[PDB]
Amino acid sequence: GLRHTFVVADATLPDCPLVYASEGFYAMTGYGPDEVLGHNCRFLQGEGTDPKEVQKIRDAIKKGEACSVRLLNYRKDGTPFWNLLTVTPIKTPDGRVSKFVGVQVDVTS
Ligand SMILES: Cc1cc2nc3c(=O)[nH]c(=O)nc-3n(C[C@H](O)[C@H](O)[C@H](O)COP(=O)(O)O)c2cc1C
Repeated sequence: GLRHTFVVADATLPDCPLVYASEGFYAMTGYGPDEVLGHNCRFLQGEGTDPKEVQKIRDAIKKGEACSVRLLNYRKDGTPFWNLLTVTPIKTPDGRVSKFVGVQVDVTS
């Protein structure tokens, strides 16, 4: 299988904080749950992250749509990796967005 990590963000809170992350997410990024849970995942961004790709995710989240972007991200120790990020909205039967799920793939290669 393709190596990847997975997270769940709560779309019922205004800033889409993370409520769950797979073990690989913590291992890959170097952050622990104490530093991650309850926070928006944007802490992974840094100097070289392309604001235009970030904008795409921001837009997809506001519209409740899925989106896939390639983003420069940084580990806790400050080292970079290329992240192919797919975000999927999870909707309740009334059509409202409850959760976003994110799949990260380290495509640094
Ligand atoms: C489920 C989910 C997973 C996300 N995963 C990442 C990620 O791995 N790396 C990243 O830079 N941003 C990720 N984001 C994007 C940020 O959390 C945030 O939505 C993005 O930076 C746009 O918002 P902002 O303009 O307010 O920062 C994720 C967002 C969601 C909802």
